[PDB]
Amino acid sequence: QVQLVQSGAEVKKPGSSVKVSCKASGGTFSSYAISWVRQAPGQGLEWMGGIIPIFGTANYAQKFQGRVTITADKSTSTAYMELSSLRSEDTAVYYCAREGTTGWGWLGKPIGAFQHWGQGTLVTVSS
Amino acid sequence: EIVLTQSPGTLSLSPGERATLSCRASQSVSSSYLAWYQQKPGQAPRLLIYGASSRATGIPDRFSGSGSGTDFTLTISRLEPEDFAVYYCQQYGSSPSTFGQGTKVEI
Amino acid sequence: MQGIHFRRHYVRHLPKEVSQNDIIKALASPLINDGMVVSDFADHVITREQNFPTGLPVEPVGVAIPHTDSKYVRQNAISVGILAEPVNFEDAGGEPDPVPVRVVFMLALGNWFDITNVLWWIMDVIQDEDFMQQLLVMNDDEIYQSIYTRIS
Repeated sequence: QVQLVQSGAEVKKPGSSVKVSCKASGGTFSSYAISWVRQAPGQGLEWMGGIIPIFGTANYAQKFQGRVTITADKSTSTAYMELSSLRSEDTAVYYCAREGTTGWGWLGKPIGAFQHWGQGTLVTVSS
Repeated sequence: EIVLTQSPGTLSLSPGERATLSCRASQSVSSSYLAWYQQKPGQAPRLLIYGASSRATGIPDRFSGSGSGTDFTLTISRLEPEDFAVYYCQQYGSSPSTFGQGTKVEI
Repeated sequence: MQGIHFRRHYVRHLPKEVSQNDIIKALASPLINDGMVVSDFADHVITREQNFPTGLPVEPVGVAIPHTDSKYVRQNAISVGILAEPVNFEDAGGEPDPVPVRVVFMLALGNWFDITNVLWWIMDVIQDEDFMQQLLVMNDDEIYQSIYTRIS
């Protein structure tokens, strides 16, 4: 049982930047990988990157490397995704997703695959 | 990057039937790094399978995954009306994680 | 911890004169030689440790888990180092108090998505108070055999 509560929707102008947050609850925060996955309005899923909060640095997909910044606040159990230089292409629903644990409840090792998902944050880019 | 090509693109089945979905990889992915997802409209993806074969918590035995190397297959044994949705396959054996395009299961 | 490469030549007792940069460079040598990681692997582990520490103030023995970005690793592996006396590492939780580390688990992980699995395994290993206390006295082969069983 884990909840991932994301921030509200964003109406952005082209060229600006957006910071979406993911607030984790119901389990350990620092010991598990938190990923960020995107989905355009009528399209498929797309992995942007992720962060393991006990360790420092985020892992990025080469396409987003340069304008996506993923961080994790240990002191509030909140993960963030900041996408800069917003194009019209970037109009999509942004999910934060946390890996599962191989077992019931809070028990067992991590599985890697994203068992828990946020409600989704819709970002639209238009002048 | 590793491209995942799913097949079929769309599949119309009547309830109670067996749906067989495929996920072809551009390269060999070790069986331990492939997952299957279910996504209904206006919702987040739901994890079905994670170890290519292993089931996520609370997922029925109607869903079953299988495969190795390049070819992987998701099998829904007995289709209920709740099962008709989009299904994705995922590789997380190397960075970055890539998804399939999705197979829409219809009525 | 599936397919993690681990040999007898990945276990070392470092002398009493060493600093943390000496520990990192020491533990990387057997990995670099076998071709598990790039040649400048030690540098990136030292660089990351400064900004993002890996010190775990666990009782009774402090533990370090130094590593770097997965792009610098080719084939997965792990290198264990035992220290003659405490070496100070910065806390990975962000506390100002230092961690007196004696056991170092250098991680060379190629896949980022299985980092949490190796971490979970370490947490389970360092929870066993009896085994951790034995690591301080056992020799290179005795440590290999004990750890190799724990991986399988």
